Amino acid sequence: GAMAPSYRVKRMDIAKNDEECVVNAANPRGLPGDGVCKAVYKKWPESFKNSATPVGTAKTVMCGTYPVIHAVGPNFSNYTESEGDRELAAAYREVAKEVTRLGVNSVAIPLLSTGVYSGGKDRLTQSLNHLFTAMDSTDADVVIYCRDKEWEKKISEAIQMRT
Ligand SMILES: Cc1nsc(N(C)CC(N)=O)c1C#N
Ligand SMILES: [Cl-]
Ligand SMILES: [Cl-]
Ligand SMILES: [Cl-]
Repeated sequence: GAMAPSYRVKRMDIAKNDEECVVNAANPRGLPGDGVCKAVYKKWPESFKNSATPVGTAKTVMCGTYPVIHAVGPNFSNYTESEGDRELAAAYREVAKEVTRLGVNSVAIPLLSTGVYSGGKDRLTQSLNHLFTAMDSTDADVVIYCRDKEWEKKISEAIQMRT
C-alpha cells in the first residue's frame, strides 16, 4: 500500500504515466479501438492477448511485468441511463478488485465512458463518483488522467472538496 494513499489528477497521455499499473478504457472485444484504448495499444500491444471481456468487467493482462487492467465501461448510445449507470459502477468495482489482487502501490486511471461511450453527454461527475465509490477502500495512490483543461480543474476541485 501507499504510505498516505492519495488521489491526484494529471492532464496528459495515460501512456506516459508514472504509476505501477494502468487501467485501459477498453472495448469488450480487445480491439485497438480509439482515444485512450489506441494510446494503450501503441504502448503495450502485448497486453491485448486474450483481453476481450464483457461490459462491466475488468481483465488484467501483463506486458512484461507491467499490468494493464482492461476495464469495459458501457456505451451510453446502447444502454439505458439506468442500465448504463449500473454497468459503469460495476466496471470500477472490478478495477478496485484487480488493483488489490496485483498488490500495486499506485494506478493510472482514465474516466470510463466519458469519451466515445458517453452517448454525447458530459459524464465527468457520474464517472468520477463511481471511481471514488470503488477506489476509496483501496490503499493504492490513484492518478486520474484527462485531456481537457476544464476537466482537469473540475476533477482537481472534486478531489480537494473531500480533503
Ligand atoms: C489521458 C488520455 N490519455 S490518451 C487520451 N486520449 C488519446 C483521448 C483524448 N481525449 O485525447 C486521453 C484522454 N482523455
Ligand atoms: Cl502528453
Ligand atoms: Cl469512452
Ligand atoms: Cl478528457
